Amino acid sequence: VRLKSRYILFEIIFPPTDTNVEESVSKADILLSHHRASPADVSIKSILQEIRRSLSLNLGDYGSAKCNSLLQLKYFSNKTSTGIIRCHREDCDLVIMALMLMSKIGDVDGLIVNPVKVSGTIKKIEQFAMRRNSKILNIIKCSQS
Amino acid sequence: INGVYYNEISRDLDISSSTQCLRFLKETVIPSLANNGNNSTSIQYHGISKNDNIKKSVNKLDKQINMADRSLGLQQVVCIFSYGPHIQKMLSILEIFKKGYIKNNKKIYQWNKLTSFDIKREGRNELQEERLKVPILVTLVSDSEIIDLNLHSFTKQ
Amino acid sequence: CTLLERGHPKDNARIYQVPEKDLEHWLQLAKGVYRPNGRKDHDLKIPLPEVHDLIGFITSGTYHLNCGNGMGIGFIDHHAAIRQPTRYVLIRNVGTNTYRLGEWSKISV
Amino acid sequence: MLVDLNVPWPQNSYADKVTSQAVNNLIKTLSTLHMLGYTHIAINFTVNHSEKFPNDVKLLNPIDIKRRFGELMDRTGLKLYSRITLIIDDPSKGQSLSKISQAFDIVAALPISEKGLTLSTTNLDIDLLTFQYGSRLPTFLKHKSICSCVNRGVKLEIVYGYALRDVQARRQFVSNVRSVIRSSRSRGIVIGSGAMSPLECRNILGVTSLIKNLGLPSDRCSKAMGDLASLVLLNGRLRNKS
Amino acid sequence: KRVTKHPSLKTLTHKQIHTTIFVKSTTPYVSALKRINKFLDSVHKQGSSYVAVLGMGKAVEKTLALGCHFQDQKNKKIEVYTKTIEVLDEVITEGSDVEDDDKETQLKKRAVSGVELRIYV
RNA sequence: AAUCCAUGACCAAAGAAUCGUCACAAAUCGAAGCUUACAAAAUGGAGUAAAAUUUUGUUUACUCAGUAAUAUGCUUUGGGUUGAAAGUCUCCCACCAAUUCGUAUGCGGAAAACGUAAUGAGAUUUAAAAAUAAUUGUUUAAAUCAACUCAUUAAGGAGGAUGCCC
RNA sequence: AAACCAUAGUUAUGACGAUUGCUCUUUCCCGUGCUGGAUCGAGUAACCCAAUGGAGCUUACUAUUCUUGGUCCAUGGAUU
Ligand SMILES: [Mg+2]
Repeated sequence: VRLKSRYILFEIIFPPTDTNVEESVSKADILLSHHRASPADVSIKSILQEIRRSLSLNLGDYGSAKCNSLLQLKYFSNKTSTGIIRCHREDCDLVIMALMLMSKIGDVDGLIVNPVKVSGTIKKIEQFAMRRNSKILNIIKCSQS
Repeated sequence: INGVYYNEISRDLDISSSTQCLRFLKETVIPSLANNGNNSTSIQYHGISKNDNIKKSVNKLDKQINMADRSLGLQQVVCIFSYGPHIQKMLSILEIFKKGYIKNNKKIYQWNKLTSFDIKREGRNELQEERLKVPILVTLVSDSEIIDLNLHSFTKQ
Repeated sequence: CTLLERGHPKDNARIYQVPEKDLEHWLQLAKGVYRPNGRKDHDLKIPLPEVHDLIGFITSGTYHLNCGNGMGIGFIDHHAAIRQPTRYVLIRNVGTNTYRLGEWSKISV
Repeated sequence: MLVDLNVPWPQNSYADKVTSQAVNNLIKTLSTLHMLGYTHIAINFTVNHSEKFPNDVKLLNPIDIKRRFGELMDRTGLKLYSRITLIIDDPSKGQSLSKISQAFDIVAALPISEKGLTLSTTNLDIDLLTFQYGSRLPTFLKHKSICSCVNRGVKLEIVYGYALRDVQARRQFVSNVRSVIRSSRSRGIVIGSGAMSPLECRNILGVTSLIKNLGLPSDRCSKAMGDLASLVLLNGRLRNKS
Repeated sequence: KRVTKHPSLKTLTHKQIHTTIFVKSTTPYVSALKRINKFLDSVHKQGSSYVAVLGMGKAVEKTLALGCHFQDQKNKKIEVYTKTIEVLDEVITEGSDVEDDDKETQLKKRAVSGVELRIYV
């Protein structure tokens, strides 16, 4: 009767996996060392192919066929590592579990995929992204002192 | 009543006792915001509590404005300070003194500053803590317009 | 009667009086009972009162938008008002079987 | 608020001395947990039931959170708690709980045999029951024992970290967690992350979706995880104090 | 002696009322934070510069608390001003079982200290 | 012909309610609200305790508003909402002692290509529906009933006649 | 350059758990019967969804794919 869509916001976080280098313990230092940057070999068709492979490997044949009907990456840029994937409201939990089960990129290792906000509209997703970006600047300004 | 923090540094203070906090404010927070060494100012400090008499405080204040020498070329500044619920009585005493002094066709020049103490208390659950903030108002009143004190962080009134 | 906790009133509501044996439970609920998580706790068993506790009826019950709670306009008996040593009072709907707690204030009209 | 109760300590025995690299990796993974968003952290330390317990009270816990993590505690703003699991196989080399219950805060068990489950359900002052999710379960999870140990207050702990280690043990972990969900009837289910590397920790949404697709309803996951973790922390702190 | 207190004269033109929060003695802290954030966002589309925060009497303490919160939390310039507020009080003068509400009235002025707190963007 | 039982056809009404739960000094699939600033402690508040001071006055240490507020919490509700949100249907959402439908016209109604009441008639041979403005899969009737269309009946008071309880 | 305004408001109204009530069928009981009580079960539908507000009309709905009231010079059986 009405096509119900639901977008998922996900972020790529790189943990400082280095035991030979000691790290500073605070809020903004770990926020900066976790939000450093995404590598150059990052694209939309390269992340969609990887998540499709992971979904087909973890769920199966029908589990990937039911979710791959409306599985698209609407907006994503490698500068901040925030992407918005479109999916249905029935298979949203399956897409979240697939994002959780994302092991690694074909060339880049040691990364975590974190789903932050999920909703059925893009306007509220953009509003929450702007709110999160504004909140990020506060700890930065406070720690620069 | 777990701890007192100022300038992200833990201090040994008590909110219920006024003497210790007033002496701490007189000795630490004021010299770090105003320097009386490289200027020509004569600063008279005064802390206001809620148990002090308003008329007696005004009788202290109208005298503290004409105690220093006039031959030395001194700008005489009075630093009134308080914290917590005593700020209401502090403001009342300041406004009554202003009303009593401006009547003689004079002007009172004032600079205000607002900072905060950070205290911690036990929250609703045993695994949660609450962070309370206690305001601190510092006013500098003087009869002269120009003061060589570093008062850029204040507000002109 | 103003609702001091979770609940929504309606017109033609019943006004019951708090009993004497279950007097500390409502006082603790009005003071506060939280979960180990931190949020409030309303998921408990309700001490259903007796029947002979009707003291009033709410005529104009609508969610008060000026304070953020449920305002109840009722009319209680003076004898039962002097009977209780507290200002706590229970509100119930006509179809709902739940009892909300609140406090009433006298209006000089 | 979220609670993690299964952070493992890189040390198995008592003769095993800690390494600075292990402490650095633990600091890294705790920082990553706090980065993904958490409030309560309870590091776990594993020990064998066959090993000799020390004749000490001032040395039962080779952690000492106050001297090691006490700076991180007031800097980043989280808390740490003591938890110890018991790898129990057979009724031998034991009969001591009153001295291990006062030092640590949470006491868990790891039964791997037939009599281990019976002795865990009989007279063990434990809070959580943990199974080897990586390898096969001992015999079969039945209702006769699980119902009886849940009705008293002991919950079942599920490790979603063991799945992210390799590819082959994923099948065994799934076949074991679904058996535990079918036997426990979805009442006393607490979850923890048994990861030692900062690359195997996830957020609340992914874990919730995983446990929902694995057989647990969305109400059970949230309510159980949150309130039961808070309640086990509370009763542990209470039995530690008094 | 019976005496009632009416509010103080408020003369707001069209927009001084909009970008101004009057903190009551029963006003919660978080609701004040929320309304202050809404005012701060809506000011530059209302066409003002600052957000006025006015409180007198018992609410002065938590008004200063709200001020010092946004002072360092969001790093926004704050300005505190000490003002006087005149309030009219209606009292009964002495000069039949009659209700005390319906009696002779006399107006009296009372001055109170108050704090105005402006917050920049 | 009366009553009862079962089926079928047609007309009319309505669209069960209540409770609890979902991380981030902010969040949620969302939304609103907790702002006519005061505890008559500002007619330069009310008192207690110590020193000194020939009392005033002054310097320290405290009490009183207690039904007290309790820090991103807290309360509410969210697809037929006036039973159809659906539909290329109609109309109101500025006035006009009047080139402005100055329309006392069956009743109600601001209007309505709007509801209903009494009587008579009608069927491409008809005022008009079919086999040379909107809507509907069937799309009024054509033994009797039921349904559609059109043609008449201006409001109030008084007198006489008839029918019913009386 | 705004007039920004909904006891839903811009196509959002999500995830399950528990309780009461209704239809028929399965059985028991007091006193034939009772808006009777208690289990053993199923069902709680279909038409369809707002985008500024209100009224009128028409058109879709309710077959083990929830219900209710009445009527019938409709037929079927029985008594007078
Ligand atoms: Mg529409």
